[PDB]
Amino acid sequence: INLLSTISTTTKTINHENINEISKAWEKNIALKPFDIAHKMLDGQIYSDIGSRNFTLNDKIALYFDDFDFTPLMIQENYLSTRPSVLKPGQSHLEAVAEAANCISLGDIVEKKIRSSEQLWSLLPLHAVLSSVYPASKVAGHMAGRINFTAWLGQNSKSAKYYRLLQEIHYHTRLGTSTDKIGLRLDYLPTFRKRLLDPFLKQGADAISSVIEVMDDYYLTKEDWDSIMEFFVGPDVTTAIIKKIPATVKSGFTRKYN
Amino acid sequence: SKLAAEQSLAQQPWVEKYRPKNLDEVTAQDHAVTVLKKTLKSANLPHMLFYGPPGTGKTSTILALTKELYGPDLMKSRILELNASDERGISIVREKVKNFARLTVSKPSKHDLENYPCPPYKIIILDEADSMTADAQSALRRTMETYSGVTRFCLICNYVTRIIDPLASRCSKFRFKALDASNAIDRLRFISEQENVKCDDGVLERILDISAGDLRRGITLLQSASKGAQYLGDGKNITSTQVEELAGVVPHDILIEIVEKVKSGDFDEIKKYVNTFMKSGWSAASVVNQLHEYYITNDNFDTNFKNQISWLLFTTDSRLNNGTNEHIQLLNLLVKISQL
Amino acid sequence: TLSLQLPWVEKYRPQVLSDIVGNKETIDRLQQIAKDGNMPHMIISGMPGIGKTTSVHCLAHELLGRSYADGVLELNASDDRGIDVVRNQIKHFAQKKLHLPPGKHKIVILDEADSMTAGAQQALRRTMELYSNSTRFAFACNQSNKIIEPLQSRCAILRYSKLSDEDVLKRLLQIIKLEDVKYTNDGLEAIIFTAEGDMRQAINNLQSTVAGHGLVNADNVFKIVDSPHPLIVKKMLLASNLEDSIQILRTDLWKKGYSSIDIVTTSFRVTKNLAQVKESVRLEMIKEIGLTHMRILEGVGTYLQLASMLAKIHKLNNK
Amino acid sequence: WVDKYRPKSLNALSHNEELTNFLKSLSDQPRDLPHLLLYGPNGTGKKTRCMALLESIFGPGVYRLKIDVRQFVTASNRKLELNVVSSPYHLEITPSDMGNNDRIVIQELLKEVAQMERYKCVIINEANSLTKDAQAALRRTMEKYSKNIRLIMVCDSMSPIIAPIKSRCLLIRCPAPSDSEISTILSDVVTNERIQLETKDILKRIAQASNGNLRVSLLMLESMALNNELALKSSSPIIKPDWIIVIHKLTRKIVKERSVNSLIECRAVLYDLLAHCIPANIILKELTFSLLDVETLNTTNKSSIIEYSSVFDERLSLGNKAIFHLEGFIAKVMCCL
Amino acid sequence: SKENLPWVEKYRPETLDEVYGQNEVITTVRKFVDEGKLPHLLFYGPPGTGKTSTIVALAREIYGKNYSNMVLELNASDDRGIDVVRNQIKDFASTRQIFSKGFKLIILDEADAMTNAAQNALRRVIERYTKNTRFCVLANYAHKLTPALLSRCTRFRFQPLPQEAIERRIANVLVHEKLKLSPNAEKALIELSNGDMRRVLNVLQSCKATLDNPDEDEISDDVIYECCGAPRPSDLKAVLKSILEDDWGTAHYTLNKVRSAKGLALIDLIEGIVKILEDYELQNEETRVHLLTKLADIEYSISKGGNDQIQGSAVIGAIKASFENET
Amino acid sequence: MLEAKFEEASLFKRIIDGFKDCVQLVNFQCKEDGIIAQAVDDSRVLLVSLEIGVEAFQEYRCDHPVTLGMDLTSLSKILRCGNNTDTLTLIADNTPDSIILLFEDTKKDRIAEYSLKLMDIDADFLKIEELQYDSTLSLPSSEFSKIVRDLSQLSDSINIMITKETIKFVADGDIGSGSVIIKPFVDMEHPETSIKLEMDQPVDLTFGAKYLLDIIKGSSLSDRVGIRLSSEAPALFQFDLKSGFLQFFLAPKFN
DNA sequence: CTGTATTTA
DNA sequence: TAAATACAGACCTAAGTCCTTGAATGCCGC
DNA sequence: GCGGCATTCAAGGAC
Ligand SMILES: Nc1ncnc2c1ncn2[C@@H]1O[C@H](COP(=O)(O)OP(=O)(O)OP(O)(O)=S)[C@@H](O)[C@H]1O
Ligand SMILES: Nc1ncnc2c1ncn2[C@@H]1O[C@H](COP(=O)(O)OP(=O)(O)OP(O)(O)=S)[C@@H](O)[C@H]1O
Ligand SMILES: Nc1ncnc2c1ncn2[C@@H]1O[C@H](COP(=O)(O)OP(=O)(O)O)[C@@H](O)[C@H]1O
Ligand SMILES: Nc1ncnc2c1ncn2[C@@H]1O[C@H](COP(=O)(O)OP(=O)(O)O)[C@@H](O)[C@H]1O
Ligand SMILES: [Mg+2]
Ligand SMILES: [Mg+2]
Ligand SMILES: [Mg+2]
Repeated sequence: INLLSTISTTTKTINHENINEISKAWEKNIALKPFDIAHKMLDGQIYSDIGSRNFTLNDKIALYFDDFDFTPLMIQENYLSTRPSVLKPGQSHLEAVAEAANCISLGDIVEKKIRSSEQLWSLLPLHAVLSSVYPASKVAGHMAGRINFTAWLGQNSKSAKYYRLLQEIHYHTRLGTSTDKIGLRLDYLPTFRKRLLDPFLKQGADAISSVIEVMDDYYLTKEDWDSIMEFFVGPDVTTAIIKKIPATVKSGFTRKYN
Repeated sequence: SKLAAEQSLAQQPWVEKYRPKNLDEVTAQDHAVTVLKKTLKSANLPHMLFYGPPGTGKTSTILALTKELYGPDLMKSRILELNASDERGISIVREKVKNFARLTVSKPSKHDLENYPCPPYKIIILDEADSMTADAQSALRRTMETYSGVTRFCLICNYVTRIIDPLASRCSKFRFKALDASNAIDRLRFISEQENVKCDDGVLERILDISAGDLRRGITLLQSASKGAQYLGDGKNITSTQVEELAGVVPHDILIEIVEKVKSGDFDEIKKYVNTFMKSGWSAASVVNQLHEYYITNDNFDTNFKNQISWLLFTTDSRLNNGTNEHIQLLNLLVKISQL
Repeated sequence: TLSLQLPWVEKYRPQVLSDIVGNKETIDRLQQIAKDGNMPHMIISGMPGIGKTTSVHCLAHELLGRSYADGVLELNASDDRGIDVVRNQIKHFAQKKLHLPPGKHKIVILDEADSMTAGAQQALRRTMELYSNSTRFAFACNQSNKIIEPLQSRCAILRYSKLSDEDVLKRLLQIIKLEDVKYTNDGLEAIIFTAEGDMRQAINNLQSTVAGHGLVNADNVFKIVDSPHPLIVKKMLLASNLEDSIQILRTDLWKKGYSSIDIVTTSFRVTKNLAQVKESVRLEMIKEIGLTHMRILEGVGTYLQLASMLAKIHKLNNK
Repeated sequence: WVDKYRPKSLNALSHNEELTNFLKSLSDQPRDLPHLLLYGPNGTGKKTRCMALLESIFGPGVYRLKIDVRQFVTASNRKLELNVVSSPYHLEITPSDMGNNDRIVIQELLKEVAQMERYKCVIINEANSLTKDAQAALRRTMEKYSKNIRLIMVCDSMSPIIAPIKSRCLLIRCPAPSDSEISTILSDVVTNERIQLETKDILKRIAQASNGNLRVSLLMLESMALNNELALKSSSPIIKPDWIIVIHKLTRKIVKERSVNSLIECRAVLYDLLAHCIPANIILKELTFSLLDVETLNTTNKSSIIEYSSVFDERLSLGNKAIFHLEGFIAKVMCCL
Repeated sequence: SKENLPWVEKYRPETLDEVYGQNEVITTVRKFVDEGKLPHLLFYGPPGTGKTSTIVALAREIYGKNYSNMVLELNASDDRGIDVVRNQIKDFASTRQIFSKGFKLIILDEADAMTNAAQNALRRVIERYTKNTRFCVLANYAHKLTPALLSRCTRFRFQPLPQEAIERRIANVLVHEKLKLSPNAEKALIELSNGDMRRVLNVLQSCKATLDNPDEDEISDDVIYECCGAPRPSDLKAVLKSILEDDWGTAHYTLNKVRSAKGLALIDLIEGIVKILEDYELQNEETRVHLLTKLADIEYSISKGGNDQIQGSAVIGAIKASFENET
Repeated sequence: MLEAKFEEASLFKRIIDGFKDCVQLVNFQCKEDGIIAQAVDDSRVLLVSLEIGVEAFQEYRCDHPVTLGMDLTSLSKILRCGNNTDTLTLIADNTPDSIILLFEDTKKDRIAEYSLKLMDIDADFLKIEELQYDSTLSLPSSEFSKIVRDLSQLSDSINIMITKETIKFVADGDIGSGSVIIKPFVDMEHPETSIKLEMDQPVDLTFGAKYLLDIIKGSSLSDRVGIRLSSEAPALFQFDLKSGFLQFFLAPKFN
């Protein structure tokens, strides 16, 4: 309505003849959502000669700068899940993804140098091309499946929570371990599982006293015992092992702790 | 008082026990201490920027200069020493440093004028200026040029490049030279005689050779050797081999075995020997340095081999400087120079 | 000396919409709006020195006549960007009673509107909505993206573009005619060339050249006003042989006092906006210039790093 | 049995006799003692040696330690919580439990013990995680207060330690115990703990499965005693920590199939490994060393793999996002093969 | 007394006739302030080229001996904020002078540090209050200034001082002090300056202190070199010559002995060698590419520390490998 | 050695509170005839010139001229450490450094010794202004402060107009306008209430509001203030003290 | 992009 | 039940300073 | 004893 009111003052009639200059001077320059940014950045037509002439590199940097907090994360998440259309003659998908990941590593180094001391924020344009534009250009093409949102935030939060839990466990057991956090995680835990959980599986409900004694020797707790079993992965995942333990044993152990 | 201080110095490590107190105790940095002594008779100290390798004695030199200038009484009233352990952001530089520079110099007493020159300016020492942010450095830049009448600024750093160009332009640049055997053998000999360190002929020179232009590390090495010899009580002299054993220097036979493994051997044997070698916990930098010395010094390899070995050693040293895993870098070095 | 005279930017600042040589379409739209009244809410955007502040000032003057003093609230948005300002002063001016002609409205000018804080920008929406029948808002900014989308939703959008060489030349010739200045065609071409579509910069350069040398000739203009810095850098990267690029870097840039950080930033900007070479070459060149810029920003900035930049770019161009 | 049978003095140490003699020499005069930096392979027992050195310098009450809680404020007005191990003669600080706020806990608290104080020992555990700003802050603090505060920094690698820090303290290397010495300690442990061995050689094999680590050796022995019910036979299986098997499966997947579809699975494995309190440098080291052990590859592949591992180790040391570099390393490895 | 200040501050120019190096700028500025047309100035240039000195001399010439009161001088050591702009700069521009009648002057020294918001608020203050006050922006770097602020001021690019002007300044200093300089020593002094008079004055006072005598002697190239620690040209060519044709062992020994005889720095020799080879006529560009890349990487690695002997051998090997392509 | 002994300790506090907001740093020049001080605002819009003669001091001894560079934000706190019934003593050694302030009670026995570190202000302050003005008026300080604080709310600019036996303060802002008109009258029943005016030429010029609010903060010293205006000249706001005076040379706005 | 909510065919 | 299009998935932390901005603290005035 | 205003500081955001 505002456009109609402003333009009709001079051009009493608006037609198909002048619509190009009407739209070109009234384009909605809004910051695209990170999903649309990832979709546009991973478009194989954009990096073609016609696309490069139309959508120049400055537009690519502006697209990155529309949301510079999530564009590198999305690009790193879903650059290896696109079917390429700009592969050089004699280059496979694996080579392009490897070069893209190398540029991703360079972009991450630049980002660390930016978001650290000395506040090298003038390097932001560099982080525009190293993290997003170049890796997308290496593996540009069509979207194979769906553009998944970056999972690095969730894994980071999970790792931080697990690190906090490990910090509590290590500071509880420091009286006996005299070993660092990583040293207790890598080596102490595969033995702690066998000292605590294995007797429940192999002896029934009569091994509660031994486990309680072992845990009180290292000042271990019920919440600490629950957190210990959540650290193991791979062939040793306790998410189903505890459920296989009879509920009577768990109730007796909880009563003994209480 | 003085007796308590002398006792405390006597019960302190040799690094601080023999810290220079006067400008004469600075042995090798003659070109800087000459200017510092000449400006003592005058009162035209400029802004100074000390830079050089660690352990060359910039902090000791500036402390001795400030002592000789102000005396033990005004040393605590006309000196503002800010280290790398203090907050030095923009707010700190604008508030504390600027207010101190704006303040007038403290009035010296009657005893100070009779024995010390007592210049009408005060000194703000800013040790380890590398960690200072560049905008704080610009605040320092414009602080050091308007109040120069009553305050003198002395930056001390390890890498001159970390300081902005205009700041290095306003301050007179003093480069502290690497303290190798030639210019520090006198100081090491004096220190050894002051502690009755009975050593062999080529021990102190070997100590400075392993030091690689660092008198602090050489002093610590001599101290450790002295304690090791005094514990034994055998009454013999410290040997060079005993010095390099506890200095982290790989023995010559192990180095020779490494050379044979690189020369003749495939990837598997080299990897096995590196895996066994890292068990002894040798420092990677020392191993790379010893490989460099052996390869460059020995005149049996072709020049084209020498170019590539030098470049590979440089690359590995640069990678190891930035907090990398020693075993991986050493294995990469050995494999890359094995294909040569 | 006792006093100075008004600069030609201010002395010959247009006071009517006809004296502006900017975009003909938007200027005619503004003239029609002023003639008819009922000025709508607007944001004018563009590059510095093309006639954005002047256009809105003359529009407000022509629209309000003698009532400009009590009907125009002109505030530099960067000067007053607090939400409290919008809450109190702008609101009070909006609710202020004023008997105006039946086609004229009170005008709120917000100069440098791109610097307003988010809080004031959001608070302005209901202020402009509830008093839209007696108070009108005209924003003047350089970047429309800095203004929130709802704020742009309620107003006309006027994208000013770079002035053509003909309009700048016509305004310059009018100024010379009104000032009686000795000039040369080459001098005016040089002034336009170093103006880069900024009328204010062209006028300032012309006035400074007249005050310093008296004759507007190409030699004098290039003596007092240096050629555009990005063009030397653009010539430097686009050299065919490494020797020529090193020579330009040594003579035109390094020996003339240009700092290393300025050189690397200019190279980054030129390669970003370059179009002669392909996309992959441009991205790889930006990679190398960014690596060198990372090296410079640590204080390693010397001539050797820039020489390495040019050598590595020429290796890249060497297939 | 990692703490049940552990030496408490210098005379109770049972390997590296030259190192024990050097410690005794350094502890003969404890008042004239420089700052110490104990470096060597992880799991060697250098913390036990520093504790024994402290027990030699002071009375036997050094091991009677307590855990206290201290609250600090950073530049963002945050409440950083530090758990500190204290003793009536020394205290231990581990700045590795937080992020970039190490310098803070470095500068203030040490001043607090430097201004309160013939000396009180300070043990910086895991000095590798110390940020360069924290090391710079420690640089002058180590020299200004040398008559009241002495540092004993324990690290597994001096590569991240800056040069001034190295020069300002004496350096002591702790070589990993030999397989014979590790076997002797294992024999003593199994004799005291009543563990049945049909042949001694089993213990020896544990040493060859520990790569010189004593902590790993004892914990693996404890892992072995529970499957075999306190009696170890000739073919007792070697129990590896779960992350080792995960990494080994990752190497098998890498050497078996090479594509972006497998790259996604490797990404998932890396995310799972990283989310469970495991450093990226250790992941890279173990992954590269298991990749090198694959007999299918030739020397041309192994040289490229080790070159990429070193390059991406440099990236990771200069980076902050672990996956952002681990994925690149695995992608380049897939490219090489 | 002025005898107490260092030579860097003792010899600060007080009038526009003592500001050497810049001629096309100084005469234009003098004409601007004599004819009255003084626009808003932007002095962009390297450190020590004489921007603050010339603006102070201009303000002294315009206002007299009471410069320190009629001119508002804001700098990086100040708050440089947006609120400080809004209050101080606006009040100074809007009000009149307390001591005399005339336009006012605001010198924003080192205004590259100024925040983007501050410059955004300032770009309207300069344009509005332009009939009674002027703005002068001094900057070492121009990229830190927004283009809108960049286009409101007349730009003067301060160039590094050429041979004749800095030579004249050293002549003035040797007139003021009971000092003499050797011609070759003066040439080396100019070469080691890179257009920075601050460096020249600092090292000149340093060698005056170094002379150790009451100054009946002359300062030769030896005094300058042993005071500033720069390599001699003779040692530079000797090191390069030993690297170029002599044997690896002999070249390494020569470099070590040159660098340890006078305690020279590797970076200084590297920069001297880069400067020296810049005149070498090379048939192809691949050798130059390799030389530049390897030397720049070596310099960057030196700027962070490491093994010094390894770095020197790396320089030797890089030069030899680069020139091995010149066959 | 400078040694000054005041009659009342609150008189110096009242003097310093006048400079508290408009001035940061001052250079006290101490001579045999009294203490002089001149300062310029951070924005360099107003100039403060204080002179206190030897009459205000119960005791005075100045062997040689002394320069005392000091910060007001600390001296205000130091003087606030005294009492209403105390006496103040300024001590400075031969070399100017760390001025000492002594508070002594006359009813009881108490010693309050405070120190202030001096600062070196390089800019000298010795200029004196002696020029005839177009108009010289005198009005009670309380009334002038009331008008200033009343009209400062309307706008940030206050215009003063002196016309034939008419004194006008105009303040036009965004919320409205205001005008206060006074006539010079002589009050025989109380002399400190009357308003005097001697004009040579009509004056009309505008000041900033906040600087006027800062100057009127000196009304706690004298009950009557003199205001001197001239064309193209700074305005002189003078509070006359018992031994000397305090004058603000405040600069108008460009038209 | 897949996937889903909404509108119109 | 299909076309036809909109259009939603998701929000990070340490860090450095500057800026805003609400709200509490602090003081003076009455 | 409130009433009002000014100052300061902490929380979030931006680069
Ligand atoms: N030139 C010297 N003459 C005599 N002793 C020296 C000299 N240089 C270093 N030392 C010794 O080394 C100790 C340490 O010197 P420092 O001045 O701290 O070294 P540095 O230059 O400050 O290195 P940093 O602090 O890491 S930058 C001194 O206390 C002396 O014992
Ligand atoms: N052209 C010149 N003529 C004479 N002396 C000069 C000249 N340029 C610099 N100097 C000397 O160098 C000193 C410092 O110069 P400044 O003008 O302060 O440096 P600058 O040009 O402002 O650059 P900065 O301060 O790093 S932004 C002066 O006090 C002079 O002694
Ligand atoms: N189209 C134009 N015609 C005439 N003069 C112009 C034009 N554009 C800019 N100017 C000159 O530039 C000066 C200020 O320009 P201004 O409109 O403030 O720039 P901006 O558009 O960046 O706000 C004015 O004095 C005016 O004379
Ligand atoms: N001299 C020794 N004899 C026997 N066991 C030792 C000796 N020194 C250390 N250990 C073993 O090492 C374990 C402690 O290792 P620790 O010091 O935490 O590893 P790290 O050296 O990585 O810090 C103890 O459980 C102890 O059994
Ligand atoms: Mg030091
Ligand atoms: Mg404008
Ligand atoms: Mg300057």
